[PDB]
Amino acid sequence: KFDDVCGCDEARAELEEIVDFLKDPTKYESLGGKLPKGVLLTGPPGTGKTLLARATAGEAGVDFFFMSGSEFDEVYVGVGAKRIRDLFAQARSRAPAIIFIDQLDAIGGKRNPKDQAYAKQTLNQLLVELDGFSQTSGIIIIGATNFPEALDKALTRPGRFDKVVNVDLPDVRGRADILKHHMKKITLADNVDPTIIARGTPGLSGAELANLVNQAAVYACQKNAVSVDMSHFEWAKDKILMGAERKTMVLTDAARKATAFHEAGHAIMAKYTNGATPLYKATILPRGRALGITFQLPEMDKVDITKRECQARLDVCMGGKIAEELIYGKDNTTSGCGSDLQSATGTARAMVTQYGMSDDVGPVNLSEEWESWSNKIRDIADNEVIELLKDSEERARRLLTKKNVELHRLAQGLIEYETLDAHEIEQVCKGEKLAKLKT
Amino acid sequence: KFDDVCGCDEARAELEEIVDFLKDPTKYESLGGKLPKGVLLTGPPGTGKTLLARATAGEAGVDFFFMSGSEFDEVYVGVGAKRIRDLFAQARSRAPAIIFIDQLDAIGGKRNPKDQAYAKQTLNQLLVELDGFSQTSGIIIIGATNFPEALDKALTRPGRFDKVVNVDLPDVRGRADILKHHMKKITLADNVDPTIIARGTPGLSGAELANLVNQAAVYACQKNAVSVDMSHFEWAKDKILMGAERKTMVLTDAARKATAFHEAGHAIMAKYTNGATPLYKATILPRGRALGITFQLPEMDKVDITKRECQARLDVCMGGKIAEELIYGKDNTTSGCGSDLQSATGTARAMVTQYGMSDDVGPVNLSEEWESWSNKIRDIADNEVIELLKDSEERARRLLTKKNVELHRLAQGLIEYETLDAHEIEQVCKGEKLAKLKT
Ligand SMILES: Nc1ncnc2c1ncn2[C@@H]1O[C@H](COP(=O)(O)OP(=O)(O)O)[C@@H](O)[C@H]1O
Ligand SMILES: [Zn+2]
Repeated sequence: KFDDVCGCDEARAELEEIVDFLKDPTKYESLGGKLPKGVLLTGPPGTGKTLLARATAGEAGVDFFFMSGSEFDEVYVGVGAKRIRDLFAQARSRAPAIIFIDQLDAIGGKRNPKDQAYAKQTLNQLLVELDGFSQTSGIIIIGATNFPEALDKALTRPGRFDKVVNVDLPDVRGRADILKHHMKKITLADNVDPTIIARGTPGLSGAELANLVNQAAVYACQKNAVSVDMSHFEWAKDKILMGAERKTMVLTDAARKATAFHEAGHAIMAKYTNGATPLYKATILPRGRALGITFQLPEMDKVDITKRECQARLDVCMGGKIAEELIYGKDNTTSGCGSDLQSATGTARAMVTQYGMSDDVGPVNLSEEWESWSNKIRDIADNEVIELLKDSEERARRLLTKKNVELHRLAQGLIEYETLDAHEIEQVCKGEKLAKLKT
Repeated sequence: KFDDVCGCDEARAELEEIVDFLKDPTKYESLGGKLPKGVLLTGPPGTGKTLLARATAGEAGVDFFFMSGSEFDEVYVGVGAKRIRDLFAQARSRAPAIIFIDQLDAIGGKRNPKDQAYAKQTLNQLLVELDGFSQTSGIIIIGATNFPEALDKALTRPGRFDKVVNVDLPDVRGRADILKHHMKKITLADNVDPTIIARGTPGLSGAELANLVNQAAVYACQKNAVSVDMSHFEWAKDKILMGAERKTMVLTDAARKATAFHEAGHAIMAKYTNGATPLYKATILPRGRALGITFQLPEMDKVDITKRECQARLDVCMGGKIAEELIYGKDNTTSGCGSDLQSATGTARAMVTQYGMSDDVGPVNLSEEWESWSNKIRDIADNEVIELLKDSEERARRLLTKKNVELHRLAQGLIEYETLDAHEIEQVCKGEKLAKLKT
């Protein structure tokens, strides 16, 4: 039923109206209303699509005729047409039913005539027998593929598959309810907040959330612990998101204090800056890819970005370079800070070449045809991007020149404890002992 | 049947002439006439061109052979031409047949001589099939294209495509006929004036009218209504014009307020400016693919806007950003105003280059061949595009400083009601009650 699927409500709604056709056809038939023969399920791969068709067919009283397309590439065909007419003939025997077809690209496709001959024979067997039934009091074919490009053109004609619905990647409460639905099978520990890790994986599927819960339950289960707390879930989250953990790295103390001032710079002026996304777990662990990460947890839309949040994240992307300038002098800035620079540059161009956030260019969209404009407007636009980043590093220079005490406290706090929460960062910046085993 | 194509009386008269030629040759072949070897239908998408072809074919008793131009994959070298040789090869075995080629402008384009080997093998095979060495008898080719000016000189030669029937977009007395025809298929309508919906929807085509009617019938089915009344036609009409409504997930007083100020800006600019098209509705709901939308709609159908209308468009597309800066200050202008600047950019740039509405540039067309022109002229042109947009936002600011009370009124009532047609806005702007229910 519609309880088993989690998230994806904008597809579930049109599925309950088409199922409102499905359990009572004669009402929609008596007035002259018509609805398409078969609907098309698209979207990213593996977002709970077969569970939408099984959920519709399961909550209604109907039969669910499942068949895959890729299984027609297992053998030479000509017989696949015969099992298709077996399938639709059996569907006309059991008149309240729906017919789900998985990976429709393998039935269709645009191929060489040596195999487009009989592949076209099974294909237009499907095309003929999509026409060999009256729509009245009949059956609705549901077809699903994640590649709308690979589908055959003649199969997508009016008189055939018409209404196209999208099954996309879920939002924050969608991932919260998917994560809860997979939490309903393992042994949890305490107040395990699903919404603190629901946001935290921005734009990822549902099956990978099953990998998150599954690998986290494995990792708790080999430690011979009691249950699965928050540490296991954020452990497997920080494995699937970035990468594994290097327990074999032997590194000096100058490097540890250098990256300590880098992460302390990002953490401080990510913390004290007007408008930023609030602070979260900062570390200096080499988590696979990077060496020291600051985490940040927002919960709004990106449409609610503004000029204050854009200048806020431009000030977040200068704390490392300005921290390493103000501590170690000028001629000792490293190169990894330059990686942070590219994120800054991206945001800066969106403040000039898409929005109206620059009073010297004018209100325009310079982004969709950049090559069309001449050189003078690109000089004014690129110049405004340059003074935007210079003003960002000037504000970062002063707000880290007047917060030096928290920079050293949070710095050697990251040297001694090497993992801090925002509550714990607040305890470090006040000069307070924080009741935790050091490392 | 020719009755099924309601609207397009004169073009249908033209094809009726050909069917009359087929049904008794001797009346027309008595002075030396012959069948036109080719007829080319022109007109925008979905105006009923294949409908006419199936009218002649299915009405005159000859085999109809469909083939689409946007179906030729062009992944390999040989197929495409092989499809044409097979298609014509099978059509000659059914001598009085008809061959319909849809979207010629996808395969038959300009034969640029500097195309290496394989771009124009299909077009050459087509040319040799239409008017080649061995003659064809009793075959009629009907080619439906949207851009007659894009086809090449060789394919539109008198001898391959004899006539050029123009099926243009329907007018009000035509739309009344289409609506009458498709409403006729419904068995039940209580009291509905087709000229109401016909005068209400300028610019729509035959297909959008057909699914207007069908969506109204289905919508009457869902609500378990007894009939098909005018409110249903209004729901389906607003659906097709403004976009499919989406169930309101969530909102806050802040987001809802800011949005109400945005569409309040577009709506006030739409009303009080001069030259703008009339106003239809303002909405605070998430309709279609946008957060609220103020839809304008002309009373009469115009072929081309003058300078005052387009300057009116430039002034209307600044109400969002200017309203949000008057209310929420400069530093809070969101990034949802990107589409406004995209559209306004398009309008101004088509004003300067194509339409020839600027004096320091001159009476010259710079749109096509944009690469060839030098950098001097591009500098002047882009200078006047940007100057024109800056001036537009100047006017929108200076007007929305004069309409604070109307702005806050319409925004507040728009919060309270979530939807408003132009009359209700006219009442709300003067502080009057609307006689309906809050929220
Ligand atoms: N003159 C007309 N009379 C009746 N229906 C029309 C007319 N023109 C377009 N339509 C409608 O448009 C829809 C699409 O028809 P089609 O022939 O596929 O469009 P096109 O030939 O422009 O691609 C049909 O449902 C048809 O009812
Ligand atoms: Zn807008």
